[PDB]
Parts: sequence; C-alpha cells; structure tokens
Amino acid sequence: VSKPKILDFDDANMYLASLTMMEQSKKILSKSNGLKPDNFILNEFGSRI
Amino acid sequence: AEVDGDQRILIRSLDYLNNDIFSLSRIKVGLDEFATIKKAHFSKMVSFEGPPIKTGLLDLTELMKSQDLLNLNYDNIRNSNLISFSKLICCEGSDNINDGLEFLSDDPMNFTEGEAIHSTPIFNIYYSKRGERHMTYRNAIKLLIERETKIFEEAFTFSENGFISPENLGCLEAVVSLIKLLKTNEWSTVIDKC
Amino acid sequence: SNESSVITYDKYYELTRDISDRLSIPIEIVIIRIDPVSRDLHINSDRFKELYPTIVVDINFNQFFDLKQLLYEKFGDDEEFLLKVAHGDFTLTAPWCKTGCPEFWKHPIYKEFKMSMPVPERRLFEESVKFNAYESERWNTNLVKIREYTKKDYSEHISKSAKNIFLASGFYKQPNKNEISEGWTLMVERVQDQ
Amino acid sequence: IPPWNVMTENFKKKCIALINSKFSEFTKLM
Amino acid sequence: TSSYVHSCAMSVYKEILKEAITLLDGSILVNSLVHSDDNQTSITIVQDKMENDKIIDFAMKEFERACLTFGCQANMKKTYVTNCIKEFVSLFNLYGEPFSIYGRFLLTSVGDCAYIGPYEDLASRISSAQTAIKHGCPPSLAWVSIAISHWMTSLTYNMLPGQSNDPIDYFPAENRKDIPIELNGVLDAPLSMISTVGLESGNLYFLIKLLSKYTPVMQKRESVVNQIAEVKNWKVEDLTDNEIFRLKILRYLVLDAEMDPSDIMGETSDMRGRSILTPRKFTTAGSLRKLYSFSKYQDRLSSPGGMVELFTYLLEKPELLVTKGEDMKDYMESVIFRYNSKRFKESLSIQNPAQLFIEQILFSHKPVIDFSGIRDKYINLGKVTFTEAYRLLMRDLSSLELTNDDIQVIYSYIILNDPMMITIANTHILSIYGSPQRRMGMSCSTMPEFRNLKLIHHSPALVLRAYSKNNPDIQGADPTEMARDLVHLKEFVENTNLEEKMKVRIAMNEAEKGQRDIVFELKEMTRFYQVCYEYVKSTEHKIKVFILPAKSYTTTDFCSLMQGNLIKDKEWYTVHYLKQILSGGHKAIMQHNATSEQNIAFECFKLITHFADSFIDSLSRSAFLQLIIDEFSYKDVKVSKLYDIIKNGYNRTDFIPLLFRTGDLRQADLDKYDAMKSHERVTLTITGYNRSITIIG
Amino acid sequence: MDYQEYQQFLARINTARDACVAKDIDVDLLMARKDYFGRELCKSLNIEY
Amino acid sequence: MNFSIYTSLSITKSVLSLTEPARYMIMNSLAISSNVKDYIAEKFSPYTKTLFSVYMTRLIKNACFDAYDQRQRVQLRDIYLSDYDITQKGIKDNRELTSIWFPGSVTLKEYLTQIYLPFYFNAKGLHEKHHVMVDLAKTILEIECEQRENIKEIWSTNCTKQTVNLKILIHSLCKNLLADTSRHNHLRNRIENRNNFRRSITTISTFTSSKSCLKIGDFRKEKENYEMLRNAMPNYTDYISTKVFDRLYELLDKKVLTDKPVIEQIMDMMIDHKKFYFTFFNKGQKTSKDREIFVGEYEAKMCMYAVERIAKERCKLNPDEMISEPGDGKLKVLEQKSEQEIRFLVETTRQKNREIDEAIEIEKLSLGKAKGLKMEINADMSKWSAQDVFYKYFWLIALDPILYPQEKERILYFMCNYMDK
RNA sequence: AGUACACUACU
RNA sequence: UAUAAUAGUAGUGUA
Ligand SMILES: [Mg+2]
Ligand SMILES: [Zn+2]
Repeated sequence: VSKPKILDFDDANMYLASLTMMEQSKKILSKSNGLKPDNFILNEFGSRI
Repeated sequence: AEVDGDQRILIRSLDYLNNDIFSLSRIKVGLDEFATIKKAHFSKMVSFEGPPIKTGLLDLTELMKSQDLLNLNYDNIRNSNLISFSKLICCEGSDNINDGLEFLSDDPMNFTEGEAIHSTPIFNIYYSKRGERHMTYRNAIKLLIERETKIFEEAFTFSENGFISPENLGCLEAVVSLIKLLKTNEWSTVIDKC
Repeated sequence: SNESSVITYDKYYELTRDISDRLSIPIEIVIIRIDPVSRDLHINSDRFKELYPTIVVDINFNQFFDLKQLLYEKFGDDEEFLLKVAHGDFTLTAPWCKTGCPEFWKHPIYKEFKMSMPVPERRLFEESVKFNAYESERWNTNLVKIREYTKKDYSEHISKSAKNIFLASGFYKQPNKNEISEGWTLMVERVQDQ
Repeated sequence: IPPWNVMTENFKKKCIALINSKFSEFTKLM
Repeated sequence: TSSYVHSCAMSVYKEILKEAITLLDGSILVNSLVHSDDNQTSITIVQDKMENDKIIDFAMKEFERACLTFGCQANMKKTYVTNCIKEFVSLFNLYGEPFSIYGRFLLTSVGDCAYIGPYEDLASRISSAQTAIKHGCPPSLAWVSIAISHWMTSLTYNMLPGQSNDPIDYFPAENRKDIPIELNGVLDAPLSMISTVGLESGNLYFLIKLLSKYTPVMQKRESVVNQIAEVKNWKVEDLTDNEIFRLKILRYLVLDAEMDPSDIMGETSDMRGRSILTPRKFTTAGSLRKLYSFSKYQDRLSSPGGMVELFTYLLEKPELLVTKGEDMKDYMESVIFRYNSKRFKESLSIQNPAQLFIEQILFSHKPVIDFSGIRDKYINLGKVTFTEAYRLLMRDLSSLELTNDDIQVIYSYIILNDPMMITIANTHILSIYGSPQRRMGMSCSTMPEFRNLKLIHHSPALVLRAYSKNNPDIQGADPTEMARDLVHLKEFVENTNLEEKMKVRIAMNEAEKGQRDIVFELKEMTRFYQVCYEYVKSTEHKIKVFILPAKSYTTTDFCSLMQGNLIKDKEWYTVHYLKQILSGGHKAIMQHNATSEQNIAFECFKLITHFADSFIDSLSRSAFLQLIIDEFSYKDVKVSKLYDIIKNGYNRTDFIPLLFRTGDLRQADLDKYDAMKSHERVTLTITGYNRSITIIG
Repeated sequence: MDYQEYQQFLARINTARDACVAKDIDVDLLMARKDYFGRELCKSLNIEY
Repeated sequence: MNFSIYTSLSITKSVLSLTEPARYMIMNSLAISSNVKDYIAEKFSPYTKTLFSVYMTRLIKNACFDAYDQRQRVQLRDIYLSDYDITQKGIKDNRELTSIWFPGSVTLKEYLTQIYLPFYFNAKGLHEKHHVMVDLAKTILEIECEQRENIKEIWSTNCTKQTVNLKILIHSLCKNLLADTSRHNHLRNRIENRNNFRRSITTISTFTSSKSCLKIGDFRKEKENYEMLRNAMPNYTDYISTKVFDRLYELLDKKVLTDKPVIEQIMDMMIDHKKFYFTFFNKGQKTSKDREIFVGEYEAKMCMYAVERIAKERCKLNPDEMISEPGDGKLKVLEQKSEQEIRFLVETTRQKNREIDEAIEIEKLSLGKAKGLKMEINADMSKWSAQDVFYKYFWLIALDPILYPQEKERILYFMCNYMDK
C-alpha cells in the first residue's frame, strides 16, 4: 500500500546534503572548457546581440 | 437687408497691435484674439544645416545643433555642464560675456515644480508651470557660465597665485600653442573653448 | 457605417443631375468616409481616386472618444439623458418560438426553487416569467416594479454595512514571521501525516 | 577635482601619444 | 452568466463602499474588473476622520461578505492586497505602468510546432519571439530567442554547422545569413521589421540593402519608390554572386516568369506561399473507423462515378472552397471533399508533438523532397534528399539569366504592391535617431492599420459568393455595393491574369496526361479563390497591443516608437523620418508616385518659429528668421523651397505670424482665418459671419 | 484637436447638469470630429478648406 | 547557471509541486493583507523526492521571511503629470530587494520575474492518466457528496456559504439589467446578427469544428476490456466520443437537424432534449495538480451556446465585465484604470487639502489634513463552478426584458434539465 | 484531450 | 451613430 516516499525537506542533514551537492556541482561545472566556443548561436547572431 | 459686413480682422489693424509683440510664432490679429503656429518637438532641430551664425561670442547654429542646451525646463539649463556650452563659442574678439549673451531670449520659461501627494504610498508629482521674471534663458546661461567656469578656473590653477596670474597665463599660452600645433581632438577642442 | 453616405450621395446626385445638363458640366458626387475606430478611408468615386493617387490622412479620433466617455460617465445615471441620446426605440425581432413550455411549471427543480422562496417572491417570479415586453406599454414596467418592491431591503442592507464601517478595529490579516512559522509547522505536520 | 580630473588626464595622455607618434621652471620663467 | 452575476455583486460592493465613505465625508473611487473567476478591485479613498487600518479591515470584510451574498466566495488564501501592484489575468500594472512576464513566451522558443519542414517550424517558433517582443521584451533577449529558435530548427533537421544537411557549402554564400530563409538560411533583418512585417523582412531587408548599395548617390536620400524607379539604371555586371543568386531565387522561385514591369496590378506577398523544401511524410493511414462522415466518404468512394459528382458540384460552386456553405447540402459536400486531403486525415488521428519530433529527427537523411514541383516553379526523378535538392537547384539556376527587367519585376512585385511594405522600407531608409533616454513610463498602444484605403465594401465571403455567380444581388447584399465590388474584383482578375494562367496550366496538364484531371482543376480553383479572398479581405481588425515607451496614436508615431524601442536594451530613442514614410495606396496595385514634402515644410517652419521666439532675443528674432530662410536647409531641402511651398499653397492660415513677419499676408489669409474661426455670437443682437439679426419686442 | 478647444469642451461638460444640454454637447462634439476630419483631409489633398 | 542547470533539466513533478505555490506564498508575504498562514497550512504541499527540491524548498522558506521583511523597500517614481497624459510613471528601479533563488539584489520588476517565471519552467504532459483520472473523480464526487449532505438551504441573509441573499440579488439584477438594456435599444437584433441566430447552423464555427463531443447510444460494436465492463455493469450507460463536425454531419444526414434558422432548432431542442450527459478527463496542464475538463453532447452545446451568447451580448455593454473585452486588451484596460486612479488621487488630495496647504505656506496642521489611501484587492474565487448556486441564474433569465415569455420558459426548462445532469 | 478570449503560423 | 465581417489544420498565452 505504502505512501509516496519523499526526502525530509526540513531535516538539517538532508538540507546539508543538498547544499553539498549543489556546491560540488558548482565546483566541477564552473571550470572552463579550454576551447573557443564557436557555436551556431554565437557565429550567427553575435553581431545582433 | 444687405450690408457689407465689417471684416473682423484688418491687415493694418494687426500691424499696429503687434508693436509691443516681437514673437515670430505668436501674433494678435484682434484686440484680444491670438493667431499661433503649432508646436513641434525640438529633437528635430538636428536636421537643420547651414552656415554658422556669428553673433558676438555665440554661434546660434551650434545652438540649433545642440541637444543638451535646448531643454525648455529652466532647472535643466541652469544646472547643465560647461562641455555642452563650450560648443557654442565663436568669440573672435568679444570682450564681455554679457555682450555675447544679449542675443538670447529674455522671456520667462516654464519650470518643473514637484510636490508630495501625502498618500499611503508616498510619491511626488512634477508639473511644469510658468516661471517668474528672473528665470529666463539668459539668466540660466549666465548662472551656468559662472558656476561651471569657477569649477574650471579653480581646477586649472596650475600656478599658486590664481588663474589671472602671469605665470598661469604663460602656462595657458603654452597649452594652447601645444594644442594648435597638434592634431585637433574633441578633448583638445573642449579644453580650448573652456 | 456608410448608410448615411449612400443616402447623402443619392440626394446630392438626384438634386444635381437636372442642373448638370443645363450648364454642360458633369457633376460627380464624391463621398469620403473615415472610420473613427479603425481609421480607414472609403472614397466612393473611382475617378476622384484616379485624380489623387496617394492619400496620407494620418489623424486620430481619440480625444473625442475620451470626451464622450467623460460625458457619459457624468450622465450615465440619468435615464432622461439616455432616452435623449438613444437611437430609435426599444425593439424586438420576431419570436424564436411560437409556443412556450407548459411542463416547466411541473418540473421538480422548479418546484424546489419556488418552494424555497417566500410567497411574494414566488408571485414576482411567476409574473416576471409571463411578462411580455412587446405587449406591454413599457418594456421596463416589470423591472421597475420589482426594483421598487425590493428597494427597502436593498437600502437597509447597504445602510447596515455603512453603519458597520464604525465597528471595525484596525486588525486585518497582516503577514508576519510568527504566522508564517505556525503555517510552516502545520504544513510539515500535514505532510508527515500524508 | 572630480569633473575635470579625467578630462585633463586624457588630454595629457593623448597629447603625449600624438607627439610620440609624430617621431615648475617653465611657470617661473614665464 | 457567472461573470455577469459577479459584476452585479461587485456593483453592490461599490454601493456599500460609497455609502460608507459618504458617512465619513470623503471621496471614493472603486474600479472592479471581473473575469470568469479572477477579480481585481481597486479602491482610492480620501478622508480625514479615521486612520487607514480601520478602512482596510472594513473593506476586506465587506469584500468577503459581498462575495458571499451572491453565492460566490473569495479564496482568501490566494487573495491579497497591495498598495501598487495590480494582477488581473497574468498581467500586471505596477503603478500606471503595464508589466507582463514576457519570459514565458521566451521559454516557448523551443516549444512544439507543426513539424512540416525547416521553414514552417522556424516561422512558428519566431512567433514566440514576436509575441515576447510585444510584452516589453528587451531587444537583445528577443534576438537570443530568435537564435535559439533557429538552432532548435537546425538541430531538428540536422542543419547545424558541420552536419549532413548544412547548406552553406552548396550555395554562393559566406554565412547562413546570406542564404534565403526558405532555403534553410537564418533570418537577417531589424527587429522592428521582424515584429511588423512578420518574416517577410528577409526579402524586404535584402532588397533595401540592394537599394542602399546600388542606387545613385543623388537618389540615395529619397523615398523607396523614387529609388526603385532608378533600378533601370543599374548594371547587373557589378552584382555579386550571392546577390545574383538571391535575385534569381526571388524572380523565379517566388514570382512567375509571365510578369512584366509594365504590370500595374499584381499579386501581393500575402497571396503566395514561401515553403519550397517541404519534406513528405509516409505515415500510417490511421483508423478513422468511428467517424460517420468517413464511412459515408468511403461508401461514396466505392460507388462508381460517385466522386465525379462531388468534384463537378464543387467546381460549379467554388466559393465554398475557402469559405463556409450557407446550407446543409454545401456543408456535406465540403466535409466529404475535406476528407480527400491527407493533411486533414492525419490531423484527425491522435497526434503528440514528441512523436512527430522524433520522426522528423529520424527521417532527415532519407529522400523526402519532391523536386518535381520545385522545377515546375521555373520552366518545366523522384523523392530527393536535401543536399541533392540544393545541388539540383544550383544547377537549374545556373542556366537562368538576370536582367534589369527582372530586378524591376522583383521590386515592383515585392515592395511596390503592399503599402505596408513601402512604409516599412521608408522607415528603414529615412530613419533619424534622436536623444537617447531611459525607459521611465511605458504604455500600451495598439498597432494601427497600414492599408487605410479601402475598395471592397462587403465581407470577402459575400463578394466571393457573388463572384462565383454573376448576380450582384445575393441574400444579405446591397446591389450597388456588390456591383462595384464585383467590378473591382473582375478588374483585378483581368489585370493580374489569374484566370488565363489557371486555364493554361490545366490545359497543359490535360494535354500531358490525356485524361481530364479534375482534382488538379479543383486545386487550381482553390488557389485562385484563395488569392481572390486575400485580395478583398476588407479589414482584419486584429487587436495587437505593444508595450512602448510612449503612447502611439498615428501610424508614423507607432513606427517611430517601435524603431526607437527595439535597437538598444538600455535606452530608447526618438525617431523622426527624412520624408513622408506613408504611401496611400491599395494592396495589389503598384505605387509609382511619391508623396509631397508639405509636412516637411510645416515641421521646418514650426521649428524655426518656436526656436526663434523661445531661445532668441526679441530684437534679433526677425534677422535670425531671415538668415535661416536665406541660407539654411531642413532635411536636405532648402528652406526657401519649403517657404515657397507654404506660400504657394492652400494652407497659409496655420502660419499667419510667419507670413506676416515676412510681408506676404495679403488680407486674404485674414479672411479665411476669421471665417474658419467665426461662429454664432450672442449678446439682443446675434452676430455671425456677414449675418446679423436684431429682434425688438 | 486644438488644446484650447479641449479645455473648452471639458469645462462645458463639467458645468453641465441638465440632460437637455448634454445632448447638445454630444452633437457639438460630433460636429467638431467632422470639422477636424474635413480640415485634415483638405490639408492632405492640398485643396482649399 | 547552477540554478538554471537543475530547473532546465527538471522533468519530474517534484519541482512542479514547488514552482506554482511560490507565487502565492511570496506574493502574500509581500502583500499588505493576506492569509499566507492558511495557504501554507492547508494548500502548500511540497513534494521533495530530489535534493534539488529540498534546496529549493529552503530557498522558498527563506524568501517568504525576506519578502515579509522587505515590503517597505518598494518606492514610486516621480509622476510627471502633463495634464493631457501621464509620463514617467511606475515603480523605482532600485536594487534593494533581496534575490530569491541565488545571492544578490534585485529590482521589484526583477523580483516579480523571479517569483512568477519558475511556474513556466514546468513541463506539460508530466502527469499520468492512471492517477489523475482517479484524483479528478475523487474531488468531483467529494464536492458533490458534500453538497448532497450538508447544503440544504438556497436563500439566507447571514451570508452562509453556498447561499444567496435573495432580495439583494433580485434588486442588483434589476438595476444592472435596466442599465444594460437602456444602454442599447437594439440588443436583441445585435444578439441575433453577431451570434448568427437567423443563419444556418453550418455557418457557426463552434458547431463545425473538429473538437470532441459526446454521443449516447448502443455503440458496443464500434468500441469492441469493454466486454468485461459491459458484462459486469448492469446500469452501464454506453457512450462514445466523436468530432463535432462529424456529429453535425450525422445529425443533418438523419434529418434530426435542418438548414432552418439555428435559433429555432436550438429552442426546439431545449425541450426535445431532456437528459444531459457529460464526461471528463485531465487537461494535462503544467500545475502540480491537473484540472478536470468536461465534454458534453451536441444538444447541450447548442442550448449552452444560445444562453452564453445571450449573456455575452449583455456582458459587452458592462464596463466591469472583461471576458467580452478582446484578448490582451485587458492590459490596456488595467492601464487606463490605473491612470484614472492616479489622477483621481492627485486631484482629490490637492483640492481637499487646499485650505491646509494655504495655511502651511504646523505639524498639527499636517496631521489634520486628509490623507489618501490606495488599495488593490487582487482576488481568486474558490471553486467557481463547483460551489456555485445555480438557482440565481434563473432570475437573470426571468428578469430579462429582451426575451419573450415563451423564450424565457424554454430557457428556464433547459436550465432545470441541466440541473439534473 | 472541452468551453470561451485572443495572437501567429502554414496551405 | 462606437458596428458589419468571420475557411481548414497546428502552436502559444489566458480563465
Ligand atoms: Mg487574481
Ligand atoms: Zn575671444
């Protein structure tokens, strides 16, 4: 029968885990690719934007 | 019956009535009547091209092409900047500021007065009302000249004595000679005019 | 609408056609109509449009609409003004059905609705259903009667709240941290239960 | 002075740049 | 009905509040706006007796009670009270200033589409950008939305740079902005054009660039019609390869080879489609069993000679191919015929955008293009891919030639036809940008009508119904108006030669196949009547309101506000035009005439007079005016010519002071001015213009 | 269209208190709309008004 | 970018349960008078299956308190009253409000954008039919059961829920109908002309579309698990769904409907059609809970079309009714009303305080002067269609002066039969 | 996978 | 005199 299992949103440990996950994602994903972007949107509408 | 109904307006009648009036856009055809030309926004004044108009130290053509100094509000003209007025300089031997400035309007302007409304969200309303006699174009230009020029003089006293001192004067001839011998730049022009 | 334009064109053409032949000059009637709300031009003559290949009328009928709106707001309540500015008379088209519905008075829903109402309201409803505006001398003699009947209770109810304005202390449902915290506690309890 | 401090510095810098691209005591002497 | 009862309840609420404030000797204004179930009540109260808290509590309690007294109930959980912010239906009004969350429209830039081809999806997605632009979207974020729409379409059809269907290496173009939109290019035009003309700004902007580059210098600051007249002078030898390619596309793929520069009444861009490379979808038929009308259609199909009666009935009564029938017999036959189209039959079957999206992703490398029709657009195989289609198109246009006659045809049939296109081209050519200022107070203003002149009095459906027959008098029609509308429609048909072209095409296919192809004749008749319907189409009367830095009342003011609002994100500019942008004319007629410069003279001398008496001393005003008249020029035109225009005109009464100061008054302007200003004057002696009455008694 | 006429009409609307003169004000407003339109059309066509 | 990476790729209902309630919670916190506590206690139902949902819940919880703390940081631009129009209007652009989803300061326009945009991050069609069907059936039957059990009285005076004050209703209806029908003399002709009442039924767009409509009859052959359902349900009413245009084709082909004027056929069907059937399904919207959508048959569509058009042509004359206003013009109407209120406030305050202003050019004088107040009751109605007293509408039909007694009788008979749907 | 109010696309 | 018009399909916003 059960009930919809959801994470404890007001738990201190759960919020700390979510904050740690967001911090780790920001750490990994904020680093540059080391390559010139050169994509469709840029090359085609950079002058207008 | 039939009679030659008197014409409400006669050409000689208007010629005498406008003895006091020297307004190009305003005439009084009757004793109390007034024929006027509709108003147009001054942002289009840029579209005029012609030879310079040299009246004393003032170039009216540059005033037509000017954008900052054409505002009708008195406060926006009396509180403007020297760099804007520096465009209007065609002195070529004018001894006094007033002699050059006498070629500007002496009629009162409109000024924006702001008053509070005293409501739960407090806000102020600003409306344009005709100013008193002491607020004209000439007076606003005079105040602008004197307030901004003092800020330029106190800011170019390279010599200790002051702006009028012969040593500071000598530095001035040095600077203007440098800019005349150098290629013209809008920095150079604005400094020269100021 | 162009209905005035066509009748004016007909009148002018009829009155001028007998004169055109006498003076050996063709009289063309040109009716230029402009739609105030969607500003478009309808010139009837094709020869006049040939004469003027381009027409650039660029005007706006908004101030007149605003003035009419203010006038109608000022005189909206007065019925004599409304009949003064009314077009024609109240009129009904042909009936959509030649016979009524006799079983409506026997429907259980209608019986419940009627018995829910007091006797005078039942009589008012029965008289209002059977009221025919076309047959009656005045179309509003039914609405006015019921309005005057109910005006006493309506005025009493309005005056009761007008008096209630003085019975209110300055304590409305303002938001603050305490209420938000209690709501959050109740929410987390409900979520944990669910 | 804040209104003219930038203008004067830019004027001097551009004059230096122009005179280089082409290729105190002074006050007391005047 | 529910909203009406809600309005009655809110009126009772207004009466309660007004009586209560009358008890307090104050002033109250209540403006309730009532939708189906969303209410916006605004109350302004000025009083000195009690503080605001009691009034707020009383107003809230009365709002709840007035909602309850009429059977309704306010969701006090979602009902809130604000000093400034209004929110009626997902639309805000902060303080007299409209505000809307345009971002939602931006988020629909990658939304679903019809999935018909590279161009239709791009058009559909670009609408989310124009719709976002309408709700106060800054220029840059709208350009980002357009770019994202182009990227999404290219990714859907494998058109991104480096992919298989990239057309950059197959056309004479340096970048995909050069390739036409219908040929899988990207849109390149000002944002104001994109918002106004709606995706035709590509061809319009290309032609405007050509005009700006190749017209002579002396006719370089003139109206668009004057500059289009000088196309004959042009030298087609100097045209670049990309320009020749695009002009050939416009002359052959878009227009028809039977057009001539001498044509005086041709088709407008709204009367033709822009799709060229439309992938063909091989889809399952679907069930459609449950439909009664589909069963009847199947029975008619199985019957021998059943469909020929349907088709001949449709041909005999073609007006019900673009409109609705007036009785049951027409409606039945229309439905049975509508079953014949594959698109409608696929529409009836359940469609989810995700399945179509995945299908269009998958079926891209496969041959999906029928090049037969594309070759049929120009002079006189099977399913073909995109790349081969590009190579075939370039091979076909290589043999074709371009001449000044063809460029004249292009300019006449693309720009000179629609007054709106002429106005937009003039706005782009003659724009002058003024003082930049920050957007302080925004306002809503509706889009005006660019086609003011009207020729067809009645509705398009009635005119087509009359034209199918030859009877001006039809149910609900005025015989004289119908007669003149039919005259205009017949004149248009004979001028643009639609009937002759249709007859020639059907005759050619008759000779080719050898048997009468009735369905092709129905298709040709449908196209012809669609063109006729688009021609008459008196007014759309669409309600398009834009959020602009000011209020626009006229067409030129609206164009100026749109051009100033959509160039920079930080500020908006004041735009004025060198010459009269508007061109009075009809939708499908060439405009070879240019408007006079009277308004230029009016603006010039109003400016001179007011500038002189506002910023010049009284004594020097006359000398300044004389000097300006003698040696100045306003908007490339000498002011002396403008004064001559005003003097030699019928509007010398608006400039009485200016005329009087420079002689030229003549007493006649006095007479006209007083005659216009004259009215019936009462005192008994009632006086008016040469009419005086005096009653003694 | 002229502003002075605008305040004139606004003032005569505000001072009106009888329904017998509001009809006259409405008629005068309609005639003012036609005269504005006729004058502007004559200006556009460059013909005498 | 950290916030956007998670929201852009959120394809679950966990963020759907948070995006929509944020509007109500934060806006009620920022408002003057609001029952934010009631909304949080009884309606806010977070569904946090992911860590990002937990993070966003804390963000919303903090934003509620901050929004309460910063409702005094909203200022107004100086209104430049030209007297012919209003320029330089609105709310000042000062970055003092705290941002919600990420650290930083935002303008009030940016604050409203941050409040309201997240709702559009949701994905349509995220629901499952299996569960939403049951949820919608549960809520509909729950409301119906509550109405059956508790609600017994139709007319009251002390403002009981789901009850109407009879006298006030009748008097207000009389006044409003009088004013509206006095505004336009030819209202009946306008109803007939625009809604195409005198023309054929085939000329009406809503009767010839390809949207779904209901058919009642022994359609077991086409639908054929249905067999087990028919065998296990004695009182099973067989139904099918079809297109509107196909339904019209079937009705015309069987001579049920003719090419006579549509209004006469509508009035005849208002009697000949006694029992109305409706089915329902899920809209598939982007909210946390889906919305029930109801499909009726063709005859109900015709009668409802007649009634709705009769009401619409009167709503067009009411300045306070806004459905009749063409779309996206409601923003223009809001703007016009706002400009009127700013002008009314300015003029009334300047005129009333004229004596005090003259006296000033004093603190007691400043206190004594009248003070303006502006209030905006943005409001939603709870269960507009469910918890509504239908009987009041009878009066709107009974008091209508543009209807003949036979037309009133037929319309009221249709409404009575509709009440037994 | 409905009622209404729109706007935009394609034939 | 602020009122007559409305093809099919698809998408979007709104209640
Ligand atoms: Mg609301
Ligand atoms: Zn000098």
